[PDB]
Amino acid sequence: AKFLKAGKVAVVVRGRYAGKKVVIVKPHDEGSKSHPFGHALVAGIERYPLKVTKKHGAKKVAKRTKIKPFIKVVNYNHLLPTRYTLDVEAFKSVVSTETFEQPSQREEAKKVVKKAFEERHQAGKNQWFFSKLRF
Amino acid sequence: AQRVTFRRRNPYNTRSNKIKVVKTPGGILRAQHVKKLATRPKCGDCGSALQGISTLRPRQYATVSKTHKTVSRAYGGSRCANCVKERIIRAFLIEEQKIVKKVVKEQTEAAK
Amino acid sequence: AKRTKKVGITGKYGVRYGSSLRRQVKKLEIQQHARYDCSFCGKKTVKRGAAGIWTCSCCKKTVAGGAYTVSTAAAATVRSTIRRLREMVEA
Amino acid sequence: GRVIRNQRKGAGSIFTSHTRLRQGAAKLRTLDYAERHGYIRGIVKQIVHDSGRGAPLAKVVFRDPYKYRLREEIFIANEGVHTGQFIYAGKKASLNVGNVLPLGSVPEGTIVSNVEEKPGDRGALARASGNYVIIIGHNPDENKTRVRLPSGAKKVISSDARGVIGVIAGGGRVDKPLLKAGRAFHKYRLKRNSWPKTRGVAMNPVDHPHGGGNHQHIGKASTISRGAVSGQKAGLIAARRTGLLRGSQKTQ
Amino acid sequence: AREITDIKQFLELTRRADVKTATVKINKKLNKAGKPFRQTKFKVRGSSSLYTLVINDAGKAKKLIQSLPPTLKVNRL
RNA sequence: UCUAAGGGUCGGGUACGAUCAACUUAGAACUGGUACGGACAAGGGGAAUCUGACUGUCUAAUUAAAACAUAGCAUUGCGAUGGUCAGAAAGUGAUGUUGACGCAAU
RNA sequence: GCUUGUGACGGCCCGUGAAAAUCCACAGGAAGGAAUAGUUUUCAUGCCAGGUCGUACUGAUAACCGCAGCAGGUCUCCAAG
RNA sequence: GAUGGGGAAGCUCCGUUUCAAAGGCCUGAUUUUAUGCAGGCCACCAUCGAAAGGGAAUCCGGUUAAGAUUCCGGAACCUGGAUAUGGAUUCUUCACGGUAACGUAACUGAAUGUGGAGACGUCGGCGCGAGCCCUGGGAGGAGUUAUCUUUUCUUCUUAAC
Ligand SMILES: [Mg+2]
Ligand SMILES: [Mg+2]
Ligand SMILES: [Mg+2]
Ligand SMILES: [Mg+2]
Ligand SMILES: [Mg+2]
Ligand SMILES: [Mg+2]
Ligand SMILES: [Mg+2]
Ligand SMILES: [Mg+2]
Ligand SMILES: [Mg+2]
Ligand SMILES: [Mg+2]
Ligand SMILES: [Mg+2]
Ligand SMILES: [Mg+2]
Ligand SMILES: [Mg+2]
Ligand SMILES: [Mg+2]
Ligand SMILES: [Mg+2]
Ligand SMILES: [Mg+2]
Ligand SMILES: [Mg+2]
Ligand SMILES: [Mg+2]
Ligand SMILES: [Mg+2]
Ligand SMILES: [Mg+2]
Ligand SMILES: [Mg+2]
Ligand SMILES: [Mg+2]
Ligand SMILES: [Mg+2]
Ligand SMILES: [Mg+2]
Ligand SMILES: [Mg+2]
Ligand SMILES: [Mg+2]
Ligand SMILES: [Mg+2]
Ligand SMILES: [Mg+2]
Ligand SMILES: [Mg+2]
Ligand SMILES: [Mg+2]
Ligand SMILES: [Mg+2]
Ligand SMILES: [Mg+2]
Ligand SMILES: [Mg+2]
Ligand SMILES: [Mg+2]
Ligand SMILES: [Mg+2]
Ligand SMILES: [Mg+2]
Ligand SMILES: [Mg+2]
Ligand SMILES: [Mg+2]
Ligand SMILES: [Mg+2]
Ligand SMILES: [Mg+2]
Ligand SMILES: [Mg+2]
Ligand SMILES: [Mg+2]
Ligand SMILES: [Mg+2]
Ligand SMILES: [Mg+2]
Ligand SMILES: [Mg+2]
Ligand SMILES: [Mg+2]
Ligand SMILES: [Mg+2]
Ligand SMILES: [Mg+2]
Ligand SMILES: [Mg+2]
Ligand SMILES: [Mg+2]
Ligand SMILES: [Zn+2]
Repeated sequence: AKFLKAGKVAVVVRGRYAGKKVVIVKPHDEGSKSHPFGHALVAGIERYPLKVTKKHGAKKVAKRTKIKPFIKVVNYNHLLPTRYTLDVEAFKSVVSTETFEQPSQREEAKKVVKKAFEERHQAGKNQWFFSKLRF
Repeated sequence: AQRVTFRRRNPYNTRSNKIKVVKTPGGILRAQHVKKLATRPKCGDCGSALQGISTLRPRQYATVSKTHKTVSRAYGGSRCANCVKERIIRAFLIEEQKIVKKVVKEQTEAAK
Repeated sequence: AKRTKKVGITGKYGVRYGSSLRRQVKKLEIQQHARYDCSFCGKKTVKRGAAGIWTCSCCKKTVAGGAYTVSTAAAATVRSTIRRLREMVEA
Repeated sequence: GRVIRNQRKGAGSIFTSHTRLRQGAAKLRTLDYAERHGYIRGIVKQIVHDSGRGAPLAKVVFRDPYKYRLREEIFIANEGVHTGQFIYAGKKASLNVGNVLPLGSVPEGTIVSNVEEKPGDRGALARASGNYVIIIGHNPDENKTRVRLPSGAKKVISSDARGVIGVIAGGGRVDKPLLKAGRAFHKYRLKRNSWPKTRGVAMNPVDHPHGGGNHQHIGKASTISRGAVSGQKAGLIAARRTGLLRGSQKTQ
Repeated sequence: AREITDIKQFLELTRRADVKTATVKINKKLNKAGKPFRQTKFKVRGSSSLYTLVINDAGKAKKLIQSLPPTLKVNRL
């Protein structure tokens, strides 16, 4: 398909967030006045849930499962499109163009997507999306 | 006209006895010894002098903040970015093809 | 402006050592200094780098091979024989 | 009478090897579990020149099956093995150039190098730039394999003895005339103190069995007995024939 | 070793605990191409670095000089 | 004492101009007790015979050679429980970080 | 221009032209750590301390070796019109 | 070149990681107390050997009858050690920003692994730096001036950091 659409998972492949996984939430398939290139607005996972085990109890579990999210505008030539896919309805509104520009907007955004991603991790939905790609 | 002398006792032209001439506020020439040059650290992966990373003699790296010794992204101060791009892709694909060869030979074991 | 009738690179050696010895050397120098086709990336950018070691300008691959040539005729016919023999043991 | 030159070499003084620049000793992996039950993968991470050797070496790295870490062996590079290539070593390994297999596992006519005399001896035969050994056949009960060495000699060894598929790179190094004294000089400058050579016939009697005389000459037969003694053995020792080898050679 | 320009950031230095001495230097210098004027360098000797604040303006100078800590041991010229 | 040739930098809608700075080379006059690489600096050439191919080496202190070495050519030994060599011996040693496109010996 | 330093290149090899201390970085994530207040000294500033032996001069037609203040020998840097 | 060793009548010879039960660190366990054991590693197995190889970090002025990168003056820097104050970070706990190459005053990180640096021939032309050499103007001091020369000589410099 025009396979870069609403809920594709993808691996960022340059710049800090390199090797981390994202979700496409909005695709500007052709240009910006700025961003003179096809580019997606993604919400990704910056600091994954660490592994958890039976030895992990109570709070240490709560601790291990914390997630540091991130959101990014990124050229298509920096995502590997993945065969996998995760739903992005909880934060359609959260990740806007207007969400970038002015930092506080981005912080609240990530706040949601942080609560959004952690809900999703318990009751292991998209289990793959919650495990560091190793390289 | 004006000439000049070594400053350490060693009289010979060895690498560690590079000299360099210089005019002082006295208005006279004097030698000054010049430490052997830094060489740029190299991507231990492709081998290129790796970018964003300041270049010193090795002990002098302990005298400098970490932002002179990395670039942000994973395998920062260590490999050459384009090298990491490769890492990322190859890792992904191979881990995937891994799964495809599983369920293909998993099918075979049941189809024979 | 064709520069010498025949001694080619062997000109450096002047009159010394005697024709035959120089003939022989010209053959194998012309072999080693020559630039070769890279099997891996397709560009002719394989020059030699010490006896037996053939590496590639761009794409930086190094292949072990003949002392003055990339592929020695011997190894070639080996390659084929290992082909042939391997064939047998999967079919 | 003086001690002659070939005797002086044994005490190893100026005569020892010129070893500083050498990459390491080349050897096959140690003969561990993996290599004699399955196979184990490596990668040639670099092929590289060994000083005073005529064939390139191949650094090939493997995992420690027992510890988390890399262990890097030093191989002699066969021809056409290349950087980044995958290298397979083991009983149950595959038959391509570059890999290393017990001679039991290769059909007759295989061509292999750096082959062990005994198993786990980490390579002994056909190691010089150019050479190889050829399998001429196996005998399964009391398991052996027969090979023809570079010498032409047939010899039979244990079929568990490992070999590496192909011939050794740098073939034909000896085709190019050395041309001037210097090349020979620099050749040996990285081998040993074996050059240049004075003819015994140019020496005095203290110096040699060939020494002296008012014309230069050997004076007696220069074929010397096997049972000769140190200081006697100069010339053609044990020679069973002598003179221009008329006729085709090649082991019948 | 260090030169300074934020005229407040300097003021803070002049009271920075370890600062016992200071020195004020005055230099005749020229302007653009024609006339001359009066450069004045404010030098606070820190324990590890010697800071010097050039005030180009003669007016800014005088008023700055009075503000100098009334405990600070300043060497004039 | 003249002459010609060989360069640099700027602004030109989307042909030229202006100046700055270099010894090279060739040509042309004039001129002298015909001298002028004016000191310094700086290869004699040619025709052959003998002999070693060459460059390189040695008798410090009577021999530098045609003698030694050399590349090149040819012969020998050896697959490691080995060849050649060292040691009084040895759980000793050189070649050997070596393997016949090798090492050893003429 | 001269001398020296350095760079991007090119030529050469049957010659492809040390080692180790030492310093840094990365992968890893064991652990540890906040809202009534935590974590942080690879940011800045601030405090103390750095022992032992050698340091003169000659380095040569007189300071060294040649019986000697011997026309010999004896490693090297700087270099004007 | 000592050591477990092996030879040797013996002075000694061999061997140097070699047929060896070869060792020490990080902190926890102590709140009888100073340091026993609890983990978990690390098996690298002496040492001597460079005043030209490697290598933490200093400069300029001044000063002596004779010392100076060593004294004096001024200004630095490195290493070990202590440590607080400011800043940064955190209610989304372990920084943001840039599509990206990457940015930064900071922006936790044990074992273990891995990478870089230390670290490397020789010649050739090209390119660039420094010091030197040449030179115009001006500001000085000097020399020649029968005659001629807006002249001949000279000063005009800037360290580490
Ligand atoms: Mg991390
Ligand atoms: Mg002058
Ligand atoms: Mg001195
Ligand atoms: Mg040099
Ligand atoms: Mg930087
Ligand atoms: Mg950086
Ligand atoms: Mg040796
Ligand atoms: Mg010799
Ligand atoms: Mg000979
Ligand atoms: Mg000879
Ligand atoms: Mg003689
Ligand atoms: Mg005899
Ligand atoms: Mg005799
Ligand atoms: Mg004789
Ligand atoms: Mg004869
Ligand atoms: Mg002109
Ligand atoms: Mg004419
Ligand atoms: Mg001759
Ligand atoms: Mg000669
Ligand atoms: Mg003589
Ligand atoms: Mg005599
Ligand atoms: Mg002569
Ligand atoms: Mg003579
Ligand atoms: Mg001769
Ligand atoms: Mg002949
Ligand atoms: Mg014994
Ligand atoms: Mg010189
Ligand atoms: Mg090279
Ligand atoms: Mg580094
Ligand atoms: Mg634990
Ligand atoms: Mg600090
Ligand atoms: Mg102490
Ligand atoms: Mg002195
Ligand atoms: Mg004297
Ligand atoms: Mg004398
Ligand atoms: Mg001993
Ligand atoms: Mg020592
Ligand atoms: Mg030293
Ligand atoms: Mg030194
Ligand atoms: Mg001084
Ligand atoms: Mg004094
Ligand atoms: Mg003095
Ligand atoms: Mg002082
Ligand atoms: Mg001070
Ligand atoms: Mg400190
Ligand atoms: Mg910040
Ligand atoms: Mg390392
Ligand atoms: Mg390295
Ligand atoms: Mg070195
Ligand atoms: Mg300095
Ligand atoms: Zn290629």
